[PDB]
Amino acid sequence: TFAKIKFSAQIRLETGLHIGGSDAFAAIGAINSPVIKDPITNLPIIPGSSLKGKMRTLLAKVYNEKVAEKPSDDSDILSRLFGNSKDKRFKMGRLIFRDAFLSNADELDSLGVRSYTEVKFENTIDRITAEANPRQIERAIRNSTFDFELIYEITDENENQVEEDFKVIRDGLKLLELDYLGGSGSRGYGKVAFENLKATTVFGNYDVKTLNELLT
Amino acid sequence: TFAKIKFSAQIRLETGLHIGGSDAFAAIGAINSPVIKDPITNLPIIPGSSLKGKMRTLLAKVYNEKVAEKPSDDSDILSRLFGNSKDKRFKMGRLIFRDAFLSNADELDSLGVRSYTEVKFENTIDRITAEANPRQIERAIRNSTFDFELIYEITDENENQVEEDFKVIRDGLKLLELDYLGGSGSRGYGKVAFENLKATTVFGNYDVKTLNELLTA
Amino acid sequence: TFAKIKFSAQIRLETGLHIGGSDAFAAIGAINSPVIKDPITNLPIIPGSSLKGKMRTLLAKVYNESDILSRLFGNSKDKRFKMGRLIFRDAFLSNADELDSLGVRSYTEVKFENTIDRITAEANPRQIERAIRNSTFDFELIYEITDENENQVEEDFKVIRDGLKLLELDYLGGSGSRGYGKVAFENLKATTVFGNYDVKTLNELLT
Amino acid sequence: TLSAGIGLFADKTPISLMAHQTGELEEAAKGNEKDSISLFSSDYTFKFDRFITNVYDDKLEQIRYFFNHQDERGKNFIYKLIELLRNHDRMNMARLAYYLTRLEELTRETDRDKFKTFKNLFYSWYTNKNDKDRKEAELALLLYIYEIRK
Amino acid sequence: TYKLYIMTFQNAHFGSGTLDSSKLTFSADRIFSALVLEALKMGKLDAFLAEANQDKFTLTDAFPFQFGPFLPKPIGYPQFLALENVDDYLNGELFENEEHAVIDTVTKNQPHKDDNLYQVATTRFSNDTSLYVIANESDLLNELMSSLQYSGLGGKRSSGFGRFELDIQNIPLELSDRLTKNHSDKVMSLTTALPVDADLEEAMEDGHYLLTKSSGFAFSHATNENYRKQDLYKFASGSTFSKTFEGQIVDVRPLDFPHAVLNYAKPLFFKL
Amino acid sequence: ILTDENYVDIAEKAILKLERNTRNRKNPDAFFLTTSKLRNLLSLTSTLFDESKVKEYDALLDRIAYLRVQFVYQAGREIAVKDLIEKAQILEALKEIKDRETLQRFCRYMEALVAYFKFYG
Amino acid sequence: ILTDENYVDIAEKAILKLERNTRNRKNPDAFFLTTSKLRNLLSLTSTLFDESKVKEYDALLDRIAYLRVQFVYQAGREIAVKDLIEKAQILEALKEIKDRETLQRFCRYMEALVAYFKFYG
Repeated sequence: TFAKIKFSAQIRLETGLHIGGSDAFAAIGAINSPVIKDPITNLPIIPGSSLKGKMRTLLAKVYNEKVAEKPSDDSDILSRLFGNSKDKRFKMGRLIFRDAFLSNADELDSLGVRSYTEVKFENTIDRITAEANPRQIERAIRNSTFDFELIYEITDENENQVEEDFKVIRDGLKLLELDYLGGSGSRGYGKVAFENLKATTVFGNYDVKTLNELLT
Repeated sequence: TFAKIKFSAQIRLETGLHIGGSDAFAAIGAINSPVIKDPITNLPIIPGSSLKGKMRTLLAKVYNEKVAEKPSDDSDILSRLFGNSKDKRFKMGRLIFRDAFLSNADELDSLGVRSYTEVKFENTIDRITAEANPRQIERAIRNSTFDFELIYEITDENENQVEEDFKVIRDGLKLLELDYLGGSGSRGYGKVAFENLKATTVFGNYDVKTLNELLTA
Repeated sequence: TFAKIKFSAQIRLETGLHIGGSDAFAAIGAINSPVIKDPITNLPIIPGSSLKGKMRTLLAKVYNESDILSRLFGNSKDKRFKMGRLIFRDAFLSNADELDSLGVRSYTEVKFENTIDRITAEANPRQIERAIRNSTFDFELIYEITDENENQVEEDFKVIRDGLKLLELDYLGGSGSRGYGKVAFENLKATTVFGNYDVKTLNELLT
Repeated sequence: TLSAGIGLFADKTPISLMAHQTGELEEAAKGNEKDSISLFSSDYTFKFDRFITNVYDDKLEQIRYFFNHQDERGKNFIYKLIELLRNHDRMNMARLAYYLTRLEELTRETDRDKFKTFKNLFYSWYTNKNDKDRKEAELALLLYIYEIRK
Repeated sequence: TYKLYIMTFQNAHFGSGTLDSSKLTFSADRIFSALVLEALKMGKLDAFLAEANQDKFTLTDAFPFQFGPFLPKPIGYPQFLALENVDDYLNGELFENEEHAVIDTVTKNQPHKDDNLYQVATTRFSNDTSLYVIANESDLLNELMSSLQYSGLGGKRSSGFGRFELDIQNIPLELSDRLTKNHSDKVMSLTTALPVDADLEEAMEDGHYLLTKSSGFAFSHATNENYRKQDLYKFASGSTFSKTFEGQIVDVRPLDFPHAVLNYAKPLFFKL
Repeated sequence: ILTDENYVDIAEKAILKLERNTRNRKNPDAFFLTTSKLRNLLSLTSTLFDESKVKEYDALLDRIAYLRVQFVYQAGREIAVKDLIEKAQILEALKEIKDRETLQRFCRYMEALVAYFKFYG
Repeated sequence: ILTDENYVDIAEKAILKLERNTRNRKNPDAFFLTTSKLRNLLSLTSTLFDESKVKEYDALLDRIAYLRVQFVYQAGREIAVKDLIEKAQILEALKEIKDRETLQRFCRYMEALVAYFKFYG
């Protein structure tokens, strides 16, 4: 047997995203930390690498039996879902994160919104001397939504592990909603919300109506 | 184990604050110190960066034995709650300060409010020649209130430091009430109250019964 | 009879392709891991080996335990099936002018990545080069009708299209478990060249 | 006189791949007037005269003398200097002027004068009109970052 | 003899004895074995060999084609030459070789395997360069090479190499006048030929050739095992001679084999 | 006028040809122009340099228009910003910007004026 | 009508086409219009530009309807403004608003008047 099912959801945000791209030497008065932006539309991405890395490191705190030095030392519950470079059974591990691409440029333009990214102005105060040193960092704005999709593959007998993989994946999406995805993080910049969590099977034959209820 | 517990509070302004802001394309007469606002609802914001930043430097007069001169010279009670960069164990430390958003905007229409901020004229007077120097700086209005979430990680490295850190959290929140959170501050502009100090677990299993008795007490 | 019917698609990028490279030199502030390119054109290429092996590992999960993979992609052993009837070709970035009309400076981008240690929480940045989004490449695939094929032609077309519905679900490329692949096959048609065959029912089947 | 090509390669990359990407560099080193020590890449092909006397003992020794008698500017500063040396339009001369002058007032005022001589050196050989001093500074800072890596 | 073909590749591997090294031309028994493997399918090779065994059938390896036909360097009597330059080269001043193809080399992979890194060189042709076999105009050859358009030539050919577009043209004059096959004076084999034996003793004495070793496997459908060919040394595409010789089609079957392995080496010549 | 050639070499040449305190021989040879008055104009051109990388040019027409107002208004207040916008032909370079590649050339030109303003004194 | 591509030039041409001191040629070319009275005109629009930013036009249409009256009352008192509300088409271009981005463009036109008034005088 073989199947590919798709977790689509909508990453709304609050305290919008800084997720950095080039920290190349910027202009003199301009943005110092530009957010990662698409080359054609010049809109933000929440790329697959950030979602995958955050969701490993947040599920590594939960599903590891033992603290790992590295992703190689992760548990098999996570090594099968995020891959492992060192285990022969777990190279190419079962999940495909995809980049997320700003669903609602038209809804945000329907609202009173000029730019899809804001520049928030910010500084550090020295502790002796109380000098200030400013910052202009870009930030994909608050109520933007992003098309999140996962692909999960169902191979030879991964079939016994299907349900208790999705309990993991759901749980990982519940930890991004309590943590932040990306830059600056502990200073706001983070809050995401996965909405319309729908699991559709795309290739093959799997009964996702016994599963789509788990993601409400 | 792993748990995350969530300090909620409701920030009430008094002589409401001015967290200084954005726009260069402003005017020749209008608001020239703008306040930071939501890009989508245009309501004022308290960003979590300024909350964490005032909270460190007000807790650092109290919790540093030796004087700071830099962050990453704080005294391993603030390095674990606010992160260093230069401790191997204290880099992601244990506290997430979300940005506070304006909550009672419908309550502040039952009171006669035209706009959720105010513009305040302020005038540097010269002491010889008596010449004046006006400015119009914006600030959020007085009875504005804000949702306040602050999330705390409890791993096994929080072995018995959860209570000791919550002393520090409720010490920093009562220390912001004695100071001003951004803006002019010495001229008004600051005074913040925190009501409804309430901690709940959002992940894992942890007891919040004994946590809400050094918060509300 | 004999025929060589070719397939045709504009293969569109929904995220950025990273493919390939021979690891020239790191160049301290420049692109670690550049994308594969054309030496004359200096445009990104989807090479034919990269498409061929990728959709024969996608069909080695559907059509496995095989004869039907072996006769469509050859086998070094198995005297019948050597160069098994599918002739891939590299893909050549058709819409370059459209990418200069939508307005973009380079045809590849630099994605900034890093890797945060589980213990130290020290970063480790990467600069991976991707072939930018909404680019179309020219995909053509020769299938080769002979008499021994004319036994079994049509079930080799319920595989090929089945092998093109899977590149649209897997990624086709480099580090594509985190974005980086997501290819699509717009305007997928078939036609006959050198020989003579009827691809009317095939072109209705390619929907 | 002779003409070398030095290639840097990682752990366990095969010697068939390694002896060929270095033959390319030493035929690019034979691709100028008489001789060159073509370092790491297909560019960086310096003449041996405007090498050892001019990179390996002049510029790298001043870079090493700066960043070892000094505490506050680190690898981030060297990274941005290499970036400004690699891009280099005239606008990057303006950005480099602003950057170095702006960091000069951000030292301890006991480390200001050592930084000021280094600032004048780097800005002099960034804008030197010979066109060689920029390339030599870029490879010299490559070498200094390759030394101090942990 | 009468009609030069045109192959426009833009991606080709042509062997050279390895996979790590490719070559920009392809040494006429490759195109002849391509035609034999194209007439084995659409089963036609009996007609193609009854045609091919004739003296009407000539065939000739590839030389570059940049706005005109090229020829090899004739080895001796002071790398390729356009046909305008061959008489000036037999005086000889400087005809330094321009770029026809850049020979790239790419490392490839077989992911999640144990000895999986191979490296394929590739002649990438420079947007105008073609390769032009010279052969006798015949319809059977046109049906064969118009499908070698879509099967490819040379190298991997199912991973996207060697696939061209055929653009059959007449031979330009001063290149049709000097294709002789029976001459008695200073001549040049623009194929890779192998003489008949007594004719080979006639050939060795004042022939200025290279040797170049055509060898190195049999493609079959009747073994389920790869057997090495009979390792045929030949002559080069340069290879000046006096008193034009007559070549073979050397059966290089790996001994006790079901069918023949033909290895076309008979020359079309060039006068000088 | 300024082209994609010497437009930065114009800006340096504008700063050295700008008036100084011949008086005040306590760190002398300093400008009358204070750097805050010049960063308040770089703030405008910096937000436009950032938005030109994203938005179109028709969606910047009002914004660009307001640039001239500020370079007029800041010139009418201080005489130092007045000879800034006269030695550096800023009101003339403002009339010349018609494409995003010319908007960005003006926006980098102002950065060059600020860069060389800090570089000299 | 004032558009996003012309209003600054309209404002310059309106401040120039404006009367001056014919007599009192000790420091001549001084206007019969003072800075305080023109900043009094801009004060009427400064507290609508901020709300053109913040909230909707359907709560500001009433305040624009009174803005017509404020300009009428300022035109009637002093004759110095009275020859500025006609030169600059202020009462003509105030009826031309009908949305947010023409309210903002009108406020920028008033700022352009103040900017060129400081620049000349």
